[PDB]
Amino acid sequence: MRTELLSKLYDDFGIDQLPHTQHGVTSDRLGKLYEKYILDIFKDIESLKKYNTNAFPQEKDISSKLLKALNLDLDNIIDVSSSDTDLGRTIAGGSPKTDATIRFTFHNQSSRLVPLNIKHSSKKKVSIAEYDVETICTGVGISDGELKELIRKHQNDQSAKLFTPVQKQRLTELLEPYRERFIRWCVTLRAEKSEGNILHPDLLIRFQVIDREYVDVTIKNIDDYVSDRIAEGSKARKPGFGTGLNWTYASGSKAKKMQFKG
DNA sequence: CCCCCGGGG
DNA sequence: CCCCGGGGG
Ligand code: NA
Repeated sequence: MRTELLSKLYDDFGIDQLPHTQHGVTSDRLGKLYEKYILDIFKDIESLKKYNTNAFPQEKDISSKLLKALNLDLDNIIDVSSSDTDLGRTIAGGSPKTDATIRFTFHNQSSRLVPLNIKHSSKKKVSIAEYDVETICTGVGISDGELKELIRKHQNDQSAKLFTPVQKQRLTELLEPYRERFIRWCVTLRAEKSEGNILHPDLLIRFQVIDREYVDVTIKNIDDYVSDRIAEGSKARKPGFGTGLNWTYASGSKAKKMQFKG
């Protein structure tokens, strides 16, 4: 529903003035728009108290899902602020995956910083990142060997179409011990758990947007996202070689490079 | 040219 | 899963 707030944002971003054939600009605009949607809902304590009410059913659903993923009670929040994240630096694996942050201040003056990764998509799965095999292995803790080479084969072929049924089962088998680290590193750039560190997102916010309009939102903390992917990857088909991520290729550069959707 | 944000069938 | 595109820096 184009609520009062969303109606305002769609107007500020000139969405309705964009020809329908301008898909590229539309996607880019919608992306920035939905990041801003979160920033405004959590702009200040006044906004948060306002939106977490039955007077704004949609923003209440969004704000409640965010607090729920953090196991935080609205009544314990004394102050809130938010902002776009632009550090202008890179770390092991590239630019940090943090799109924005929300800081909550509690009664005893303590606070919690919540780095966020925000995306919009018409699908359940969307590109989360692209990396070279060596970068992944370095971040996940995989050394030279059969595992690294099978991953490299996937990168070079740009799919698993040339793997023999055996090789596919073999990759899945060797990756099993690294499943969690692989997933966590792919979406946060850190293999081990992180919390409140601006360089690594703590929550993954996914807005489902179809035909330019809001449909729903899903907000998961990293632990839950990993559990979900692990469960998905454990099924008979062993999606993503057990990782639950969809392995494919990045078309952006000359070099063979991997892309992961999740 | 590379990287990030996306999608079709 | 496999095959790909728009656009900014
Ligand atoms: Na941002």
